[PDB]
Amino acid sequence: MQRACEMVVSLLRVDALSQRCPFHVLNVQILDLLQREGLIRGFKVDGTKIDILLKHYKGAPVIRNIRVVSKPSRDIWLTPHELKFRTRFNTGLWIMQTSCGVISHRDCLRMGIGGKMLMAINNGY
Amino acid sequence: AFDRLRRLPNKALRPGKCAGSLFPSLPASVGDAPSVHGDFCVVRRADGGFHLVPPYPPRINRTVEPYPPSAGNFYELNRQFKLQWKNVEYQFVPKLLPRP
Amino acid sequence: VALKTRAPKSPWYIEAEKEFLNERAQVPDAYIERWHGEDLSKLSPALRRCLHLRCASSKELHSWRKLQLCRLLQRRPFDTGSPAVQLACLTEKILNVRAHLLRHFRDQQKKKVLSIWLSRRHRVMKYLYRVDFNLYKYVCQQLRIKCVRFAIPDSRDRQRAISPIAVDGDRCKFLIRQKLWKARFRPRQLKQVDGKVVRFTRHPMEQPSSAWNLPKEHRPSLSRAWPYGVREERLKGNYVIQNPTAAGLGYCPAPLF
Amino acid sequence: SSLPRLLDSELTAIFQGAAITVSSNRLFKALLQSGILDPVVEFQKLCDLYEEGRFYRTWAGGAHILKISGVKGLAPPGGIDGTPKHMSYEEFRTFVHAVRVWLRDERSPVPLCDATVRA
Amino acid sequence: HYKTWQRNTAGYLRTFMRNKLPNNEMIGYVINDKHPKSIRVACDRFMYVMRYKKTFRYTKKVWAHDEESEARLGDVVRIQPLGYRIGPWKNYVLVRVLHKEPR
RNA sequence: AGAUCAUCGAAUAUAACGG
RNA sequence: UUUUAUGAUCCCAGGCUGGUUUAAUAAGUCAAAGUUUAGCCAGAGUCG
RNA sequence: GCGAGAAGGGAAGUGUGUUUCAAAG
Repeated sequence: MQRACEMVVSLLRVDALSQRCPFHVLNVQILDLLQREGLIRGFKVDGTKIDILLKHYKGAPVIRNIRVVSKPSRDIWLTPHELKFRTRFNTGLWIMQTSCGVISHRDCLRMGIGGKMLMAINNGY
Repeated sequence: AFDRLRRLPNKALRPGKCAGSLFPSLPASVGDAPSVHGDFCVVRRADGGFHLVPPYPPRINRTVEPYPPSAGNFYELNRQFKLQWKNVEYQFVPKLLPRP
Repeated sequence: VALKTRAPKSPWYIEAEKEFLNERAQVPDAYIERWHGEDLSKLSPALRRCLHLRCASSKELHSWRKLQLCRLLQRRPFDTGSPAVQLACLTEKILNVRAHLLRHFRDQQKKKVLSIWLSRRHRVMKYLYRVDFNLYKYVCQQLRIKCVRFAIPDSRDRQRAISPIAVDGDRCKFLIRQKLWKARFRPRQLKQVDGKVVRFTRHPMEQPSSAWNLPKEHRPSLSRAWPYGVREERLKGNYVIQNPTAAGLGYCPAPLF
Repeated sequence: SSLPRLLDSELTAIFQGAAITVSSNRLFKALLQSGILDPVVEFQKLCDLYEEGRFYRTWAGGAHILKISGVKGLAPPGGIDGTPKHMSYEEFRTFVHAVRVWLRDERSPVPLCDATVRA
Repeated sequence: HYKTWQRNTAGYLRTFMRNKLPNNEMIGYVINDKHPKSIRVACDRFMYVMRYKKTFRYTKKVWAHDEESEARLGDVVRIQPLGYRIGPWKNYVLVRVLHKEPR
């Protein structure tokens, strides 16, 4: 779980093209969801470290703000009816860790199952 | 701290529950069912009947001193209730409340 | 007013201290650097004396002891990283430093190094206990080391916690335990035959009995100590002690040096 | 068959000899020495039946805890003195009667204590 | 005591489920097996804090009863409550043993 | 019948059982 | 033999809970760590 | 014959209360 929070520092760079990241089982699954939304150009497992590319548009990067909700020292859980109040009138991306794999916040409400808020992408206050 | 006078909480006559039982025939929860009668008892009346009656002294709490200071001027403190029948006497005056 | 001074040394403490050095100075009839007779045959008789252990230095003498002990617990030739070999190698290193501290007492820099090795060896036993239980008991008997099991977390009380210093209780009889001197267990002042009054900061080191934390035969009974009686195994006197290195109530572990 | 009758007078010597109230530790050892119960009954045999019979509760043996501790003794151990119940003459008589038959019915063709059984 | 709105949050519900077991059962490891037919089971519980939104752990040592005396020190077992009081310390009954420590 | 944070008064800690 | 910093021994004081509406893209779906007003449970015995 | 403390704050800290279940005198 500790290695998951170490990906925000590397992926949050302006003047860079590719950054390394420690190899982890959970980290690989997270990158898949981000690529679908069009946030990561691509990634490759280089053995002990994973090389992840950075996407840019008109100079500025596609990622501008990263918020870590879940931490190794504690665990944030929200009911299906409570996640909607938290996440409303926004374009942000919340990573939800449900029993049936990992999915975004939009899919969590559709199934109505209780997920787990891991991190936030392109989120304001 | 040895032989120190302690204090215990008060407890009145617990009313029995309507939904009681006589004898639990192999109960299948993790507890004991309540009783209807509870503390109270049924005795034969004078006129050939059945009525409730206050049982023998219900656990007279001797640990706590009397509240009203003016109790000795109208009542004799330090009383004893003995049970005798012809030349037979039983030792049951100690009214101790055991742990749950 | 009493003066704080060091306590006198007990008569038995001095006698045991000299005996320990005598054993470490013993030189058996053997050879260093694995100088088997095959190669030694090419040398002259005069020259061969120099290669004997009697003419060897401390470094060579100490290294020879490790090889003999390693072979006793050697799984395969040229293999020293196994926990069995490391357990014996560390034991010889601790004694080597302890003997040096007796002759040299102004070397305060090495005092901290000894603690590191003592703690390091303790962790080795914990790992070896969970991976192999039968082997953990066999190695203790050969080295005469107090076997201790790790099945429950150790308590925070010092009167019943573990003590890495007294691990080798069988080999060392003067580093088992001592008395408390913190607030109420302090020693009372006394007057020597000197026209002066002095006080000892530390209590005298008494000689403990041989039956320290050992099984004994119990008598069946029913009282406060045994609400449900005494087990059959306890009567025979064969139960296994979980923490044999416990100092017991009203006692403290011995110092590092 | 033809179980012998235990005379009251005989039990008086055993009860007073082991010595109003007395502890249960000295009575258990004295019972076997007299040999009134007659394999040889072991010390643990009497202890096991004492707990299985629920005699501590019946006799109110736990009432002495509140005298020392008070309110702290009401709660369970985890939510404490553990001395045995000091049986008196009256109390001891009952126990002797109960244990005398518990050994005879252990090998009788027709059980007396518990004859029934649930499937 | 928890308020009405505090009984519907996911944090409190999750903690409740972990603590809650069939027949009010508990999980713990034995730490003392000296007295005959007696074993002290150390159970671990959980609680929720509505201020900092963090859950801690606190040990709960209790006494149990064993018939065959199969359990030994340092062996995780299962306990079941009872609606009475037997002995001075005995307050639980054994069902089974999950793990067994070598000797 | 099971489970079910303790707080204030500045503070001052190891106590009770058997050889 | 048993408790003991996850507070054992031990001194003083405080009895636990509910109460509908309640503005702000803090638009609460139960008023969001802790605020109350008809109310629930509960509160020893004695004429010697 | 039946009803009547309907005016009770004196006791208690791991207690009083709350919550989850159960109860064919």
